[PDB]
Parts: sequence; structure tokens; C-alpha cells
Amino acid sequence: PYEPLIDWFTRHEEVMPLTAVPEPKRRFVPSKNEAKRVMKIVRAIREGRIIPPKKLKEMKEQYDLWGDSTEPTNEESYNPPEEYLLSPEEKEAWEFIPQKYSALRK
Amino acid sequence: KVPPTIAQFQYTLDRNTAAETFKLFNKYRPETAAEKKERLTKEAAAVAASPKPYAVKYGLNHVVALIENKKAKLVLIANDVDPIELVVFLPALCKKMGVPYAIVKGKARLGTLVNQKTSAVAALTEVRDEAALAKLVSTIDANFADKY
Amino acid sequence: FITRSQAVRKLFYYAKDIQYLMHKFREHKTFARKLTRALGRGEVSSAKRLEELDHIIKERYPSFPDAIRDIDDALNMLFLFSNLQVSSKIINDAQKICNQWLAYVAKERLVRKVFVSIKGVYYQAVRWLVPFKFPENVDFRIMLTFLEFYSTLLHFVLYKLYTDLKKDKIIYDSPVASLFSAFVFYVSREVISEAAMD
Amino acid sequence: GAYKYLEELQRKKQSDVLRFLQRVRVWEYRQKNVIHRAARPTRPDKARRLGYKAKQGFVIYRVRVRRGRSLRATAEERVGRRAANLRVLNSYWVNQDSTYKYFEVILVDPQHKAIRRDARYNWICDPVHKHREARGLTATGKKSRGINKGHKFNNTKAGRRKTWKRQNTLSLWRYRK
Amino acid sequence: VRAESIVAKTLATSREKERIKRVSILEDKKAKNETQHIASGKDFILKEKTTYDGKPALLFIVRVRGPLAVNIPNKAFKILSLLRLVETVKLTKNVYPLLKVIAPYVVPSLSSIRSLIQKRGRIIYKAEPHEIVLNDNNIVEEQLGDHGIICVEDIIHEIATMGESFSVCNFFLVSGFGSLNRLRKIKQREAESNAATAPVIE
RNA sequence: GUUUGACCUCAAAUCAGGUAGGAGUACCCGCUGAAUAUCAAUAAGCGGAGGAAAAGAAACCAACCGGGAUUGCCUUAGUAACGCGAGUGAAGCGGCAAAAGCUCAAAUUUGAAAUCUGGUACCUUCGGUGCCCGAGUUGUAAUUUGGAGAGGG
RNA sequence: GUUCUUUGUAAAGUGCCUUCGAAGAGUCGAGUUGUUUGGAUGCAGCUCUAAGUGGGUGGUUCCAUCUAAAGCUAA
RNA sequence: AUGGUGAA
Repeated sequence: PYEPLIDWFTRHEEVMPLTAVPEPKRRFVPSKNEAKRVMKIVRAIREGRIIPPKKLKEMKEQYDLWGDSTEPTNEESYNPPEEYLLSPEEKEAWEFIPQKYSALRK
Repeated sequence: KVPPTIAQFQYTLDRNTAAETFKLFNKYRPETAAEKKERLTKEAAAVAASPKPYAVKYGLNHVVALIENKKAKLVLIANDVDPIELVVFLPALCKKMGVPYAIVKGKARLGTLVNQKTSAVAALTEVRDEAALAKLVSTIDANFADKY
Repeated sequence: FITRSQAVRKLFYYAKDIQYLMHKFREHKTFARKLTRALGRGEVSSAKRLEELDHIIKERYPSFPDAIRDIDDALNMLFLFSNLQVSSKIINDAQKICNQWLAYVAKERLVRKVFVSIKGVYYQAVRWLVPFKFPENVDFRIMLTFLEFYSTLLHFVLYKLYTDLKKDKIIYDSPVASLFSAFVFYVSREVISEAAMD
Repeated sequence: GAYKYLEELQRKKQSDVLRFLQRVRVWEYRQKNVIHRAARPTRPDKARRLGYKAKQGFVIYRVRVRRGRSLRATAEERVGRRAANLRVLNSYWVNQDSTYKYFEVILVDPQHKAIRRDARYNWICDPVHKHREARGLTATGKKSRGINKGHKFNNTKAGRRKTWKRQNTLSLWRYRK
Repeated sequence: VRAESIVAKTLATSREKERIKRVSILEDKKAKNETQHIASGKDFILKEKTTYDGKPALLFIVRVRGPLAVNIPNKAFKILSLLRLVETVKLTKNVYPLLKVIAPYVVPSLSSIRSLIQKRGRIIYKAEPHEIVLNDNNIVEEQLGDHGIICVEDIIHEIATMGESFSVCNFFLVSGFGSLNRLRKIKQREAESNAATAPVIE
């Protein structure tokens, strides 16, 4: 059904391009559309309706929202009395505790 | 089992060479709308001599205009174009013109590198890096045309 | 009465005071998909271009004195974060806020009571607590939101208080103010500080 | 341009490639509603030469009509009735088989500001163009009406009923001739 | 795995090995003071260019984790193992020749030093590998108090100062995934990015 | 990757901006349509518009020393032609009324998708501007519609 | 008439020289079946389906005239 | 004949 097809035409490379209308000058010259856009932006800047990006960087750069309106520890010291410190036997039943230390640094 | 002119797709560039081609093409990404707009605004502010820009060619009509002029050196063709007739003849046209062509899976993937949601084809005419382009063309030829 | 889960889904509570409360967090979700699209496109310029609670504070605290109700927890969280997947910038901001608050307190010397404890050095102005300058050995997302809200509140609080640099590289009304006045203290390694000698 | 290649390829309708494309597309459409919105035309050259443009305001619809009031006229009438807010401009054949014939119709929405401000397409916004297919003003309708120049359309050059009325009237002037 | 990875690894290793070899040869020739076949007989350090004074200055060390393509050589492996800097002394004349070798793999004030010491807080303690936190100052007194260190603050002061705990303590002491975290990493890559005779880069 | 993204397709929202039915109907357009030739492309029925509608600038009329958008009137003419029977029945040329030509498909803007819809803040508000969003490359603008036309000097 | 603006190496036209120079396919057409015409034309289901110095309309070797298969436009 | 009305 789908028999192979012979490349009787593509087997020979096209020696020469088929097209015409030799190269326009615009291809060897900077685009006129770019110049038109640049001049339009220049006109806009002159009219003061466009801010240059350098000025935008500078522009890229706290209030009383209320004003006048009509609308504890548990003796866990580092050097507590020995009575506060829980006994070792009661520490098993405790499963923060006040503890005795020499000073603030220890 | 389909006519030979069909099923020329589903045979595509391998993963490694496809990735290399995508990496090469990403260098010549055309200036997106935001980049072009900001550059033009900067130029206007400066005004208020130029080198020719380099970018990939992706428009199907524009690419076909470049194709058959022998200017195109390497063309990428998407294999999932819904109107298949738009691309059935492109490989044959490239073969007749002697322009190397590579079928890459995914029109969305092809368009992702040209700032467009989808792109049927992509072609390169100018280069920055000519040795890399020549090596890629030779690899693509040896891996696709001589095999399939 | 509408259940908490049902009310949250629609948006135990009184329906009268909740139905009217249904009126940028939701809109911010679009930024994630825009960033994913930019990543898929393979160009970062669009991502950079895309990249480039006062209202709730007033209703919760219509007046400055009302802030004192939650200032306890606010200062607790701020001081806990000042010494603590929280970003380093958040920690730095929390530390700066606490340092500014302490500097303002010292300027007015509005302190009445203090108590050194195992949990930390307690203070009273309002009571607040700060932990020791040692490393601290839960879902931090709740903690992050609480920190953000408390920092936003404390920003306005500090602005109101203030309305009414090589050191960075080194760092009458009550008996507290009446006593120790002009008593310039010298503090050893454990006013002039010996640590600055380093 | 590539459109010339597309036209040349479409000229050989009975080619094995176009046969495969048609039999695939008809089967694909057989699983869809009789009338449904088309994302894009399957014959870009035909639509482009028929005046279709890829801009906001244009709509492409595919409609299936029973084989055996022409089939194109029936398709245009159906799409106009369904697309009451859109104006049918032209349509073209896209597929056929032993049971059904498929045509694609392009529609322009006059409400869209793009069409309203389009100097080359705002003409369709005039109320006189409402339901062009209803009055047979479309390409298929005009062809079925026999509107053309030459002896082959003398009896139907412009209006088959109008000529009958003209030749049946009795013109009487104030002063009899 | 594809051969490209191993090829790149080998090329980078060879290049960096040659770079280290030239640095070692230059240092060895400089040690002899025979400034007749070397580009620069003196030493430099880059912040701008700064002369490498002979004073044993002490500065913090940071890990750059790369170049990744460069498999770490044996000399660099040993240097990092001795300094335990593999995981991601002082600037003396005898330490510079070894620090320069690991220069591509690596890079203060009281405010930064104190915070770093009081936040990291590694303390080797007995399981045996415990290094959790600066739990209590009494731990330092027990393990290190014999050297005149009554608390971690003494260690901090002696590190800031030219003391002995600076040396003794050596025996005692964007990062996410997901789409949102990719842009920040890509931006930081610009800041993330070496001649043998060139000054050390800080 | 015992994952994360590009699209394409398909659904939904008391979403934002829009349009459609129907009425009237003398005239207009299309379909259908009776009481093998005749009443007849009539009567009746259905669908679609406006102040007019349709048509309109020839794959025309003519066989001349040629005319040159469409439409209406007189004339052509009760002629040619047909059903050669009762009967049906044109059209060019000629004179008059009024006259206007144009727009796409088609060959590269590729040295710059230069195009356009919508949101936002202003102003001189049947619209214009700065910014953003989206459509567009499976083609949006200019350049050409055979009277040729296009790149250059 | 009155008043402010233009501009931007911006857009067109005239004569000359030069290099190029696209054209609506299930469409035309034939066959058959229903339909209209006083026209034998046209309309309409369906098998097939055309070419580019090509195609359509008319007569004694052909000569005369246009370029259909898209659309807009007051009187 | 055309279009409708009610009626098993």
C-alpha cells in the first residue's frame, strides 16, 4: 500500500536561488523603524510624558495611623532558696525547675 | 504504516545533539519585547556606528522566504504541527536546496527559545562561533540524514 | 452556628459577625506560576522584570494603648528570634528592632522591675523577656507569620515612641532612675566595657 | 511564500498524503459535537485568501452536515443561528466521506473593539450585514442565486423574482404613449 | 553516566593540578630567595592588591565549594582533612604555602566574631562525638578551665586578642529547592564568579 | 526525575467587558409552495435586514472606424425566440436620470511583531497618553491589486 | 478668517536609466438525476475531476474580448 | 387549495 517514493527531483541540489527582487538597501542599513521609534520616544520625553530609565531609578526611592482615639514569674531564680529547689526524689514525679547556681556566670 | 512522505517525522535528532543545538540557539535569542523597549528608551534618552544585530529566524513565512535563497544554514522543524501540510514539504524543500534540516520534537519546546508560546520552525542565517555551527551541522547531518 | 471548618471553607463562630468579614495574599499565587513560566522559557530577564499589615493593625488595635495587650507575646517572639528555616535577614531585622526598642527604653529609662531567671532576664517597663546570648538547641511558618505581624506592629509602636557609627563593629520618676544616677560603672569581661579593648 | 506550496499541495486532492490527512481528520472530528469552536483553521491558505486574519475578533467553527438548500448554505445557516452574535463572512470545504461532508466557516465578531476600529473590517459592523447567510449574500449564497454577468444569467442576473414583477407590472404615464 | 562528566573532571583536575604545581614551585624557589627565575619574589594578597606583611594576621576562613569540576587533589584533601574544612594555625610564613594551595577552594570585627562564636558553639564532649551546643560555662571550666578559661567569653576575648586560647580552642571547638528558590540562586551565581603568581583572592 | 517545568486540549465562576431571541412588515433577500402545457416562481407558510433593500465596478456586450460599475424609464418590442395551437415572451445598440472607485490572497520589516484587545492614573472623554496584561510568528502593521507592481540611480 | 503646532536625515508624485516581475482546486469541466426558463442556460443530490505564454465567452486556418472560483462601496 | 380551531 505505502510503497516507497523516489526523490527524482530532490536528488539534485538546486544550483541557484529561485527568488528575485535584489536585496533592499534597508538590509544593509540600520532599520528606519528603529529610528522612528527612537524619535517618537524623544518627542514623548520632550513633552514630559516619558521618564528616562535613569530618572526612573532615582524615582524608585512612618505615619500616625491612630492619633487621638477613644478605643508573671514563678520564682525560677538562678540562686533561689533551697526550699524552692525540688528534691531529686520529687524530680521523677515532676516528669522548668528552680535550681541553685554559684553566680550569674554559672 | 503510512505513505513515505508521512512518518518522516518520529525519527528525530538524538538527545545529546538536540541539547547541543538548543544550547547553540539559545545564544542568539532575539531581544524580547521588554528588552527591546528598554534599550530603545535608553537610546532615545541618550539622544535627547552600529553593528548588525544577530538573532534566530523563526517565522514560518519568513523562514520559507530565507529558504530557497540558500541563505539558511540550519533549520529546525517541529514534528507536532497540527496542520501537517505546513511542514510535510519543508524537509523536501531543504533537501532540494541543500540546506541541512533537523526535526526536533515539540513545537512548544521550539518556541520556548524565541520568546513565543509556540514556533513551527527556526532557522539561522548569520552567526557571531562559525566553527561551532559547522561542527553542529556536520553532526546533525551524520546523525540524521545518513541514518534515516 | 457555623462550625470553624465550615466558616473557613466558605470564606464555632457567630455567623452575624463572620459573614460580613469575608471581605493580595490570594493574588500573589499567580507570581509562582509566572516564575515557572519564565523558568520554562529559559530567559531570566522576564523573571527579573516580574520581580521588579497596616489595615489589620488598626482594627486589632484602634489605639496605641491597646497594643499593650499583645505587646507581651510580641516582644517575647521578637526577642526569641533576635537570639535564634528563618532567613538571616529576618533574624537581623528582629535583632535591630529589639536593639532600637532597648535603646529607646534606655533613653527614657522607663524600667521598674527586673528578675534574672533560668528562662531569661525578665524586665518590666509592661513586662517583657529576652533569652541569654547562647545558641538555642515545630512548624516555623506559624512562627514566621507571628514574627511578621509583631514586627509590623512594633514598627508603628517605635515610630510613635520616637515621635513622642563605628560602635556597630564592636557590639527621678522611679528609684531605678533616681538610684545609680552618675554612678558610672565599669564592667569586666563578665559606662565603659573591657570587651571593647579587644 | 509558503502559502503557494500549500495551495499547490492542496491542488492534488487525491494524493495519498492528503487522503491520509483527510481520513485522520474526519475520524478525529467524528468524536466531537456537530458544531464546535475551532482553535485554528486547518487550511490557512484558503482562509487567508478568503479574508480571514489571525487577530482578536475572528472565530473559526467546524460544522457537520448530512450528505444528500446546498450543504454549504445549510452549514452557514446553522452556524449563524448558533452564533447569533457573530457574522458569517465565508466558508470553505475541509473534508468529505461516504456519510458526511465537513466545511469550515470563519466568523467575525462586530462587538469586539478590534473589528470596530479596523478600517478594513469595520464594514461588517453595519446592521445591513446582519445574518448574511440568511439572505444568501455569502459567496455560496450568491453563487446559488445565479448572480453573474452575461447571457448565462440574464434571467437571474439580479433577482429572479424582481424580473417577474417588472415584466408583470403595467406602467401608465400621465400622458399615454 | 555519560563520558562528558568524566572528561570534564579529568580536564579540570589536570588544569588545577598544573596550577597548584606552579604555585608550589614558585613558593619553593622563593624560600631559597633566588629571585632570578621567578616573576615576583615578594608576596601579595588581594582583598584591591595588598602586600602580604609578615605579621601573622588572623582572619576568618570560608568555604566556596568549588570549582566543582576540579576533583580535589591529594594535597588539597590532606590540607582540608588537617584543617577539617572539607565539609561544606595562623597566617604564618610556613602556613601560607599550604593555604595558597587550597585558595580556590576557600576564601572581621568584634561584632561578627562574638556572634559567630556564641551562635555556632561547637564543643567536643563525651556518646563520644557530641558537639551540640555551648550548654554551660562550667563545661568550659571543667574541660578547659585549667588553661585560664572560666567561660566561653574568655575564649572569645583570647581569639580576638593575641592570646593562647586562640590556638588551644582548636582542640575544643537561597539554600532551598523549588521554583521560587531558583531565581535567587541564579542571581547569586553572578557573585559566585586565579593565576599562580597572582595575589591570594579574599 | 519512585521529580519539576513548557505548552496543546477539555471543563467549571451568581467572574469583568459584550451581543442574540421578539415586535412591526407596504417595499427588500432567501427557502418552501397548491387549487405533463395554463392560473404559477401567484395565493398561503418559515427565516433575515434598512430607510430603502439587492446588485455593482466584467472570465461583460458586440463582430463594429467598436462601447466599458450597478440601477430605473422610453425605445428596441409585442420583435427575436419558443409552445407555432390556444399563448408566453426576452436581451445588445440608441436617448434620458444619476456617476466613485476600491480592499485582501498572492514575491522577506528580518538592520529589530515595527500590529492589536483589555486593566490601571490622568487630560482637552464618541477619544489620547505612561505602565502592565494578553492575542499574534500556524502572520498582526506599511509597501502591490493587473490601470500592473517592486529594489536602486 | 482667527490661534498654537510642526521635523523626522518622515511620506508621496512627475520624467528618465537600471534589475526583477505573485494572480482565489473538490474549483472549472464532463456524466447522471430533481428543478426553473417562452431562454436551451442556470439552480441542486452524487462517481470522476482540469491547466498556466493557462482558462472562459463568440465564426469562418484560427481572429475579437476579459482573467472566474473573495469582499466593500452614496446617487 | 393554504393556514388554524375543537373534538377520544
